[PDB]
Amino acid sequence: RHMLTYGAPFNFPRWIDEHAHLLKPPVGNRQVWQDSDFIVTVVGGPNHRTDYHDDPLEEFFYQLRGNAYLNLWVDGRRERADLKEGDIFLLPPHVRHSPQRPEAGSACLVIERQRPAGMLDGFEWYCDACGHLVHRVEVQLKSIVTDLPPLFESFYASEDKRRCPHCGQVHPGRAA
Amino acid sequence: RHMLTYGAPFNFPRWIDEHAHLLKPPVGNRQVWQDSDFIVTVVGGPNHRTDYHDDPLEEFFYQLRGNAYLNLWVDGRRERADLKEGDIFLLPPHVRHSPQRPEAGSACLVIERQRPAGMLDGFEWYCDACGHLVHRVEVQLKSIVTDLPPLFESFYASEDKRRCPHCGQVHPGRAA
Ligand SMILES: N=C1C(C(=O)O)=CC=CO[C@H]1O
Ligand SMILES: N=C1C(C(=O)O)=CC=CO[C@H]1O
Ligand SMILES: [Fe+2]
Ligand SMILES: [Fe+2]
Ligand SMILES: [Fe+3]
Ligand SMILES: [Fe+3]
Ligand SMILES: [O-]
Ligand SMILES: [O-]
Repeated sequence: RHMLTYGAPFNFPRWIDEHAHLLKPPVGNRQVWQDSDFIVTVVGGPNHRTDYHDDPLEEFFYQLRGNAYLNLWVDGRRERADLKEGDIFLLPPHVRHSPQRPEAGSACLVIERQRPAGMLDGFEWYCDACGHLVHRVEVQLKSIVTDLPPLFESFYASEDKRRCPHCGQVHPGRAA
Repeated sequence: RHMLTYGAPFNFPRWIDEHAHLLKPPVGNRQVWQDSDFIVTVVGGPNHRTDYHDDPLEEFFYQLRGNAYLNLWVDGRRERADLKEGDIFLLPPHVRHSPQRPEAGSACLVIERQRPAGMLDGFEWYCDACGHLVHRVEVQLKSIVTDLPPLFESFYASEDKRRCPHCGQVHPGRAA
């Protein structure tokens, strides 16, 4: 049997307007369709964050409204990829990325794939003093809204998780 | 090693403008990045076509400029999904769809996944008189620009492939 499981086409700019109040703290983002293989999200702002995501699959970005940027590790060095309003970008698997979204009213279309069982996501923090990895957690990712907060929260709550194994500096946690 | 395999972010509306001359007959569409798992295409117009695509994976559409529509089979009946300017839409696997793009200067972002070996695409034509399937070809799809034309062309060239097995009507081929 063949039906439109994810419903009919609809106007995207009006959808974003109607969901603006989720596109800001404390929720910040909203998945468009549920139970699909393509995970299609709109991400708003402001939001800053200190974690780097290690995604085993690609991520597509289209910065529809306002500006944002990705903090990256590429070739072993910190780098910044700007997502200016109107930019698209395709992130290869496993490139560590920390999205920074300073602007209220911004909106970024992000498209990712459901990860199959056994294909784990990583979330990493790095030492601001020496660049060493401080902590990494791997998760079988099923839902961004519900599987990521307890993970981030347990990092911020633990001086041990935040302690750099190389230089001893305790990572600040949330605001950095 | 981690590098930006698909390059830096770039402005999408300017990209579309610079490629407009491919976004019209006879080429009509243009893939954004090569060798990626996400196949990201912009599709222009005008183009009409008589084949229905049976994609084993989902397809995402965002009709950025102008209007288009999909002829579908849903629940056993012909249906039309309009892609009005600004619409997004997620097509479930295996829903038969025939994109119609009447407008010059239109532009639709379409995102699909590379199919793994063994996961075949289908291209089907149906009888305008009785609705029966006339012909189906399955392909291991590697490149839309190069694997689809010889397939369509061999249908248009064969009265036998075009002959409805139920009512005997010969399908018109290209213009229908
Ligand atoms: N890239 C993602 C972000 C973001 O702010 O860009 C938030 C939630 C969607 O998917 C992420 O991997
Ligand atoms: N949907 C597709 C189309 C289209 O015109 O919509 C053309 C080439 C890209 O991917 C197709 O499956
Ligand atoms: Fe350190
Ligand atoms: Fe027929
Ligand atoms: Fe990510
Ligand atoms: Fe298709
Ligand atoms: O991310
Ligand atoms: O298609």
